[PDB]
Amino acid sequence: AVRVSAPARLSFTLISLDGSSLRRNGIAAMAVDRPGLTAEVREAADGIVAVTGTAEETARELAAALEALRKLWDGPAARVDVLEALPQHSGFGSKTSTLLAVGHAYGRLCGVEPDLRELARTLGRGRTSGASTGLSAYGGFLVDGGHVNPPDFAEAPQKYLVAPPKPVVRLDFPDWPVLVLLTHGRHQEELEWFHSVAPIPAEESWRTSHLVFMGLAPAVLEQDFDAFCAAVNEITFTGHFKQAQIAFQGDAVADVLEAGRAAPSVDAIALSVTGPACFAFTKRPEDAERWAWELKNRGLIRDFWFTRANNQGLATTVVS
Amino acid sequence: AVRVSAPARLSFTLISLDGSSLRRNGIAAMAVDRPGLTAEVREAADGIVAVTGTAEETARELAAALEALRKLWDGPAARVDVLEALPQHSGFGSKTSTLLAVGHAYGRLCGVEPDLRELARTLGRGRTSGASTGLSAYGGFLVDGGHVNPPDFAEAPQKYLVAPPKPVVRLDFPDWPVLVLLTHGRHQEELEWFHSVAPIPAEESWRTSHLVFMGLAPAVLEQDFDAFCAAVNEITFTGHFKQAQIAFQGDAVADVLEAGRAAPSVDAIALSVTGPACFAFTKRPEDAERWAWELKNRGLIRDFWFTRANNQGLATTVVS
Ligand SMILES: O=P(O)(O)OC[C@H]1O[C@H](OP(=O)(O)OP(=O)(O)O)[C@H](O)[C@@H]1O
Ligand SMILES: O=P(O)(O)OC[C@H]1O[C@H](OP(=O)(O)OP(=O)(O)O)[C@H](O)[C@@H]1O
Ligand SMILES: [Cl-]
Ligand SMILES: [Cl-]
Ligand code: NA
Ligand code: NA
Repeated sequence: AVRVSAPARLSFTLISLDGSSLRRNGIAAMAVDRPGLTAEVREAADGIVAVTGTAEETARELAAALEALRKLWDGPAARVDVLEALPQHSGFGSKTSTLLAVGHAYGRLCGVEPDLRELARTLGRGRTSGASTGLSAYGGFLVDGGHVNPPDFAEAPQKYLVAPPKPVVRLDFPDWPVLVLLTHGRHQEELEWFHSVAPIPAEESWRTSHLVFMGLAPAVLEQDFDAFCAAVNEITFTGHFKQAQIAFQGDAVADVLEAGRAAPSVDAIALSVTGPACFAFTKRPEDAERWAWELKNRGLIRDFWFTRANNQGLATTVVS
Repeated sequence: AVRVSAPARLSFTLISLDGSSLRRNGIAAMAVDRPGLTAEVREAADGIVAVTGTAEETARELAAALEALRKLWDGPAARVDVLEALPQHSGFGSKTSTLLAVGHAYGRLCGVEPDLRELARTLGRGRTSGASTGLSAYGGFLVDGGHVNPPDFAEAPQKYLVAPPKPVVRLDFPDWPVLVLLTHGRHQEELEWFHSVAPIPAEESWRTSHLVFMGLAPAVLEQDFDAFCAAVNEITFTGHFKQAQIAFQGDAVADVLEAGRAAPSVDAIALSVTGPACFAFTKRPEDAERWAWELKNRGLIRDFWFTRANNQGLATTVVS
């Protein structure tokens, strides 16, 4: 049995979504320990693939992947037990991350030492984002540079959409705690919404790159907490595309974001994609704990925990 | 004797120079083999420091640095022979690069294995740019994230100005040739000019970050030659601050840039800082050679050569 552990992906924002930029997409993101993945891959005695833990959507994709990889690497039929599943469609990058974790695990069970980028590609993942792919096996803080726009992009709708973008920035995240918040956000509809908001104005695409590459990244690099928070907040309460994500989601997340900005125990707060997960940074975590406990009791958030960044990516060890 | 070789620094552009951005400065740059530095540091028998090769400006700073480092590391008086000096104030980053090269060399002569960032700082270098500091001992292609703007930046003139910025992006440069061009550019006056052009509009600061981080860098990362050139050109013929550098310099460089854009054997061209050095990229270097030879004969450029990127930084070896 191979026992794989992997961090969740928290996303800051999408970058280039205008009708005239050289490239499209591009994502700033970081990895954290909780919520985490823990799965155990081993030989199925009867010779039939199996998947335990996790919801039906990923459960089938897990099986399809393991069926695929079986004949790819000529390995055995494998049972995987997801002991700790990453919350699905909650803004944690669960599908990409689990698939790569289990995939890498099934590889180690065989002989192979797979490349996660080509594995992601094999399994149909990372056709918009390199975030979760990058964050497996590097962890930390990264920004991928998206995809090159073809000559006939002046028209767009290619923003909606194989080749998973490599990280153009990749840094260790400082030893700062991260407060995770489960809001009452929900998870067609958005396909329609996406076309109503995008393509965004060029100025904003540019500005987002500015806040990501000349705000977030240098501050992470230099371990400047104040500078880091100033950039996280400016993205959250000001990022054109982020605002659209927030506004669409509604009061359920907006109230929590606003409360964090108000709260003096919270130095910055963010939404991860659209999914209910928000996250926050604080130099007074003891005060923040009490604030989030207060929020959870009142029923404005479902849950909260502190975690820390993962600067490794996934990790495997052989057990029995 | 320690024999040190170091690459030149070619600069693409300065990034954030507006009155309201989170950070200021920020520089995209690459390292090349020619023009290069080659120096040899050894013990001065008579016990008096000495500097041969190079112009009077760096010659004294070389000595001051070696005097400084002598009592810092309690080492011997050292003679340095600059066998191949980097052209001074020509847009090659000669001062920073030589100082760090010779400094690192004098260190190896002693016992120490110096950090180039703290060495740069010790020698008063890299108070605007991390370009040449970064490019010593990493080489390749990098972008530094500048400096954090203080609360009282709304007013500016802090854009003119110790802590040398670390590289937020650092990548191997692909195996593409680089055509270097010595134009008839010249090298107070610009101190005045700088205040007339800066601070630049915010939109442009943002846009420059966009072309650097979502243009240059991903293309370098993915080794996409067409994408790379599209971004280099957009910076050169469109970069607000770059245009100001070009326009100020005048016909001497402008004519060469325009000729490269016209020339079908040149896929992209750039100015390095303001200094006479321009550089260009081509997928038909054989045709480009003939174009530059033609230019040099007519007297529109002083000289030209092809070189390639350095992906190491400086290098030392012990000789006698
Ligand atoms: O390949 P990744 O970097 O993970 O991201 C790809 C997509 O998945 C994300 O959803 P979410 O964060 O909810 O993850 P999940 O849908 O897989 O649960 C988000 O909607 C991205 O567009
Ligand atoms: O510390 P660096 O990254 O080298 O760059 C610092 C400064 O030096 C450069 O001049 P130039 O490229 O002409 O080099 P030189 O003046 O040292 O010759 C340029 O004017 C930069 O503002
Ligand atoms: Cl804690
Ligand atoms: Cl060549
Ligand atoms: Na707050
Ligand atoms: Na051309």
